[PDB]
Amino acid sequence: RTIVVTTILESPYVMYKKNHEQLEGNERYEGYCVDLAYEIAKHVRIKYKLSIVGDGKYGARDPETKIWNGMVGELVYGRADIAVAPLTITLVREEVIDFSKPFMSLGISIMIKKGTPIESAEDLAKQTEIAYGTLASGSTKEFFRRSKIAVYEKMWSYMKSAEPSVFTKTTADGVARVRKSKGKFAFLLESTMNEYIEQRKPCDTMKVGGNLDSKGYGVATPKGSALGNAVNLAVLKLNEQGLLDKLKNKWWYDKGEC
Amino acid sequence: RTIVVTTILESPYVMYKKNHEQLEGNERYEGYCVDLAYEIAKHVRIKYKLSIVGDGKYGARDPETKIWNGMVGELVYGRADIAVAPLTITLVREEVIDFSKPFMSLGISIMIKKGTPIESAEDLAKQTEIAYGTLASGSTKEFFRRSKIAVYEKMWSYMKSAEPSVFTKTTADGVARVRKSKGKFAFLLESTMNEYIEQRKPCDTMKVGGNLDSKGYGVATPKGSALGNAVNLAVLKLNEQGLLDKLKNKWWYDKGEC
Ligand SMILES: N[C@@H](Cn1oc(=O)[nH]c1=O)C(=O)O
Ligand SMILES: N[C@@H](Cn1oc(=O)[nH]c1=O)C(=O)O
Ligand SMILES: [Zn+2]
Ligand SMILES: [Zn+2]
Repeated sequence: RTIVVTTILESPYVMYKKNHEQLEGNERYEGYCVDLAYEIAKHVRIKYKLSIVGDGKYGARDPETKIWNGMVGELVYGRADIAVAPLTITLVREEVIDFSKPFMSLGISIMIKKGTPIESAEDLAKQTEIAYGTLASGSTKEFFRRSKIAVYEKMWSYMKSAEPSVFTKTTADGVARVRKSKGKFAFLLESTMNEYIEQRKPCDTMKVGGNLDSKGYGVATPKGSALGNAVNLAVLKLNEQGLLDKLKNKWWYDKGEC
Repeated sequence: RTIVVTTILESPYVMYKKNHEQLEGNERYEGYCVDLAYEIAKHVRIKYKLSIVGDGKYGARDPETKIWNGMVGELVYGRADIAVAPLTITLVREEVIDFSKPFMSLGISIMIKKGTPIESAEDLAKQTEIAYGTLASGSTKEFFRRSKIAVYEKMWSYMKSAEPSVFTKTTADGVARVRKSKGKFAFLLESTMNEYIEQRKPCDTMKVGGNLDSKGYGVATPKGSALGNAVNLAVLKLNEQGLLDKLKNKWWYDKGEC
């Protein structure tokens, strides 16, 4: 009766509340996806427990082992009933899980330390002074790996062979690396995360240039799950009511710091 | 064996080629959705015939008669197998037809004649000198009708009661009305159409302010159609390959005039 909602600690989607160590269950967490899960469960009429994905990954398939990890794996192997997270709708995932229509639109983007002389991916690719990387095990990395577009192929060739690694285990690690690198590291990550960090102290980063692609996050459910239809209608309803907009403003901009 | 693809004459999605009167079948037409249909049919492996929707409507349900019109109706009553058009994914449509993940992201937007002293929906709502309207029978009208947000309720109250009508039968009619009204008419329409017209002679219109919402166009198929899954994967593939981007540039910007 209580459905398991897998998610991921990623600001400002899911974050520990100030005094989380004193709290239990869903009360431990707050953020955009916490509010979204709440609103969805209200419309779908279900009780639910939030579960931070053990491996802290979004979801990729190991090419030799064929096993899916991350939140995707939790749905594929039946350990979670739904994923409410900034989980990018991609072809390879759509082949193994279902997704609602997007609750958020976004694109890959470039984060720089303010003052870094970079305005575009083309700028990054043609030089080697400033290092650059992506999150490991996610859709941004796969974008570069899979691209057949010259600029992105070049970037991927550089990143894949870079030493030390330019692939971070979390978004937060990549941001920290941008902040501490005195302008010699730039981070490729989704515009949503980039825009959020731009609004937080110490206000030393910025998104530059246009997004590299155009895509969406969806609420995910096991292939053929009978929760799928209701979750999809719920997302559409929440969008048309203006609630998704309200939540984005709430967690990104209303308390912006920059 | 030959599937019927319903669509709509809407620039630059589907347009008559220069010498269409001399041509037959699919060759009569060109545009973004013509190219998209082609690419999709290639991936799904089907032969197809484009069919301009007889009533020239997107799709709404008559509240008394309960009948769906437009492209939606063509799918609901089994007269078309697929819709490849700028057809907005909405809750009420999702209840009766299926949609692919979005092939284009967009939002409601304001078109003005250059120089019109309007920058936002708030600007429109608080005054009566400049008239404003939407397409009849589409998702933009429904947005206003359905909103519970003060500014939009006010706008809807004004539009619903305005005399003469501010509701146009086509996008093209609303644009023409903006162009001929010396700044005394503004048109509410999707950002995609607005951005296209901004790039066409006589370059006398512009999009102003932010979009009012955030949504998408999907390729549509009858509820439970066995074409649905392949069409959805096809759209995702075309997006991830950069083809959708390439087509948007092709039909909007590559030959921009302004
Ligand atoms: N939403 C992404 C995870 N990730 O977040 C970023 O900012 N880049 C990236 O790959 C996914 O679902 O894989
Ligand atoms: N895509 C819209 C049709 N329409 O185009 C606009 O620009 N506004 C509007 O309502 C629909 O599917 O109803
Ligand atoms: Zn803590
Ligand atoms: Zn003609």
